[PDB]
Amino acid sequence: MPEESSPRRTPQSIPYQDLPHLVNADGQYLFCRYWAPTGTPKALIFVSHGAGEHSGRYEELARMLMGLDLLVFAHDHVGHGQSEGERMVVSDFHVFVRDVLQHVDSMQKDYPGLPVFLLGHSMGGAIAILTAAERPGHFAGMVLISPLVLANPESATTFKVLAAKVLNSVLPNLSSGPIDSSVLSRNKTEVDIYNSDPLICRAGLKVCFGIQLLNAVSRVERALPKLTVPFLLLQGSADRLCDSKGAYLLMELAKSQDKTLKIYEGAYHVLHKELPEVTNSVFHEINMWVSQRTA
Ligand SMILES: O=C1COc2ccc(C(=O)N3CCC(c4c[nH]c5ccc(Cl)cc45)CC3)cc2N1
Repeated sequence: MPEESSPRRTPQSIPYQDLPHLVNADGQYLFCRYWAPTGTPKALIFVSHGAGEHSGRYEELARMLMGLDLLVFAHDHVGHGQSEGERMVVSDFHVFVRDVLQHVDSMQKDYPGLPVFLLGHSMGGAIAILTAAERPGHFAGMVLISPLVLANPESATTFKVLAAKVLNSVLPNLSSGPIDSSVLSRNKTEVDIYNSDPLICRAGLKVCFGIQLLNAVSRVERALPKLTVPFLLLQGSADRLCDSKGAYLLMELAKSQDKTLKIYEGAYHVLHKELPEVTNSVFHEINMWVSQRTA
């Protein structure tokens, strides 16, 4: 008699049967999270995390949105957090977009007729832009927290050179240095939390993955005249990871009739984990923006 193989486990050895999950088109398990209100939801909202991090970092944002009677949902992108895949490897950046769309489609089956929003930070914001550009008119709105539109010009220059070197010869292990955690936030407690989280990949950026981030930037640029979705864009003026010039470019080039930019003067990259005055404002502004578009 043949026997069923041992239960499939996360990279942290937890059986997927014990966790909310979804199997993507490549047969990879994605770890999922849900925050549903007690009443009928007014809308759905997908939360899209950034490079090297995971969905558990959105707990407070998600609880605030759930408090507005939205059903919030997320997954860890392939190669991140509790989802499968070699760490911070992706065959093509579109895999992330495809997988968001599968999860959105699956949720809309369970909750039909509801509007759906996207919320993305950093690389997750590039994923949100490309997801909304692929399906014009499908999403009710998008919240972008320091989305990856333009990288830091120096990091882009250094990676375009490494991409050229790696694309010319066979160097599968070539990597750049790790992200300088001090530039994430002026809030030192949040920098220390980032450095203490075992689900965050703090290894050097692999050149293969950097090439996919360069692809995301190029694809976002081409997508902007196709972007019509309403959006709120939040950006720190002293962001060394996603250049503020990209936020101004998005405001100028997107076709969206409903587009708003808020600049946080002196703030670093992770606006939802910045100094309290900034973080409280970010949560309040997202609350107001979504409340106005779900009422
Ligand atoms: O809360 C947190 C924790 O720490 C993060 C690290 C990276 C990011 C993120 O998604 N990034 C996008 C990629 C960017 C980057 C670093 N080197 C590059 C070379 C080329 C290109 Cl196109 C982009 C890059 C860093 C920020 C989010 C966060 N947010």
